[PDB]
Amino acid sequence: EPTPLDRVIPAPASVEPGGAPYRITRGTHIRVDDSREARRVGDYLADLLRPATGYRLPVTSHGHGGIRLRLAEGPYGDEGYRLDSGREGVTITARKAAGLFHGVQTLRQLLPAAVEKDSAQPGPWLVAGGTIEDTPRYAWRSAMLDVSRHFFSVDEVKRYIDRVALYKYNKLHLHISDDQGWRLAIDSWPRLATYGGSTEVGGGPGGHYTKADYEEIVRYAASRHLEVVPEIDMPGHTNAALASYAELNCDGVAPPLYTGTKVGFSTLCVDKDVTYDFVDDVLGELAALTPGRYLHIGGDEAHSTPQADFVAFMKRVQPIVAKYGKTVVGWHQLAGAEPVEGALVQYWGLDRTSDAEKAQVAAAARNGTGLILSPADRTYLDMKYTKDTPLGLSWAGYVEVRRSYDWDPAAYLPGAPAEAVRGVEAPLWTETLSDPDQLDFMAFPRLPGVAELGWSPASTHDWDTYKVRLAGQAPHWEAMGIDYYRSPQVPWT
Repeated sequence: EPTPLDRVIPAPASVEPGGAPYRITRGTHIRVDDSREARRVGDYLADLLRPATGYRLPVTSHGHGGIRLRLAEGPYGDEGYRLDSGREGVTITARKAAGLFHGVQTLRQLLPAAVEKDSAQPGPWLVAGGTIEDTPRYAWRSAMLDVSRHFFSVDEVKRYIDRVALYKYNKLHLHISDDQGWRLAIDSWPRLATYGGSTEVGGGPGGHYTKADYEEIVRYAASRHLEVVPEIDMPGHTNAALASYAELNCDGVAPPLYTGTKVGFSTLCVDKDVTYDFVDDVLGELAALTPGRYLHIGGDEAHSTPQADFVAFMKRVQPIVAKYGKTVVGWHQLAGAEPVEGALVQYWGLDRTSDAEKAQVAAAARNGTGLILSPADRTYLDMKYTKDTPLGLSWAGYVEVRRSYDWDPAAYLPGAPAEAVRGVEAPLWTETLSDPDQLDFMAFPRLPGVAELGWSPASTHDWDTYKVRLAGQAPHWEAMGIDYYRSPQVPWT
C-alpha cells in the first residue's frame, strides 16, 4: 500500500487522492525541461533516489511517463507546486525551481522510508495516486542555528540545512556572534574571529568561518532554497567582540573571553563613536557576503542598559542596514526603539511575558512593522520537553511536542493584526548542545511542526491528526540517521 497522499508534513494546501499509484521501476526516468534551473533539480532528485532504488534513473528532456519536473505558468507563485501521480508517472509542475524543489520534498515523504537508505533496497516504490496542489501560507519560514555558543563546522551547517530543507523552510538564520564566540572573519577587525572565535561554551576550542567558508554556507543553502539571514547581535551579547578590542569597552579594558552560559551582562559602549565605526564596518563586510535581503541586528541588551541608550543605539544602527542595501530584522525589544520602515521584528515572548511588553510589539505591528513569531515557550528548540530532558534549558517552561505545534500564528499575539504576521521561526540555541546528534535530538520532532505552521493552511491544523502524520515520519528519520525524541504524546508505531 502506498503511504496515503495526505500523509505529508507540512500538510499540503489541497490533497485529492484517486486512481492507481505510480510505481517507480527500472525503466523510470526523470524528465526535465531543457535548461540549467531544470537539470539541477532533476539531478538533485536522481541523487536522492538512485542509491536506494538501485535504478539508473537518467535525467533527460524526452520520453513519456517517469517523473516529470515542469516549469509552467499556473497558480504556483514563487514557492508552490502541483504534484500529479498516476499509473503513467508523476508530474511536479511549478513556476520556479523552488516550487519544484518543494514538490520533491513532498515526493520523498510519499515514498517508503527505505528510499532514504544509502544502498540498494527492495521495492516496491509506490506513489499514491491523485493530485496535490500546494502553496505556502507564510513567506517567512525560518530555522535558526546558534553557532556562537558552540561552534558548528561548514559541513555540520550543511547537514542542518539538509534537515530543515525536508520541511520547506525558506530562511536560515545564523546566529554568528554572541558572548562566547564571534564566528565570521571581518578583515577590518581581524581579532574578532581569531581571538573572539578562539573558544566556546565550556572553554573548548571554538572556530570561525573564513569569508570563503561563509560563502560556501550561503551557496549550499541557496541550492536548498534557503535564504541566509545572518545576525550580529547588538548591543548586548557582545562579549566576544568586547574581549577582542579593548577600545569597544566603555572602560577601555577588554574583558576576558566568556565560556559560561549567563546572559545579559555585556554591552557595546553606546556613547563612544568607535562603536558605530565598528558596526558600520562589520555590517558592511557582512552585507557584501549576503545576497539575501536581510540583516538581523539582534537587539538583546544588558540588564544595565537604560532604555534611552538602547533607543539611541538602534536609531543610529538601523540606517546602516539600509546604507548597505538590506532590510532590518531585530528581536522584539526593537519594537520599543522605533523600528524603521520595512523592518521586521521577531517575537520571542512567552505566555508569562507581561501584558505591557506584548502590547508594545502589537502596537508596532499595528503601525506596519511585520512580525516573525518565535515564542520561547513554543518554538525554541533548545527548550526541554520535560523535566527529564538531559540537554536544553527550562527558563521558558517545558515544551512538549503538542504545545510547540498547537497554536495559530494569525491568532496568537493579543492586539496584533493578523496581516502583520510574516511567518514563524524555530530557533535552536546551543548553550547545551555541542554535537550534531544533539542538535537533531532537540530539533526532532518539533521542527516539522513549526514548518507546518509556516506553510500549511489553518484549515489543516489539528493535533489529533497531525500527530499521526508526525509518527509517520519516524521510519524515515530512522533510515536517514536522524536522532529524535520519542515523545509519549505521539503515537509512534
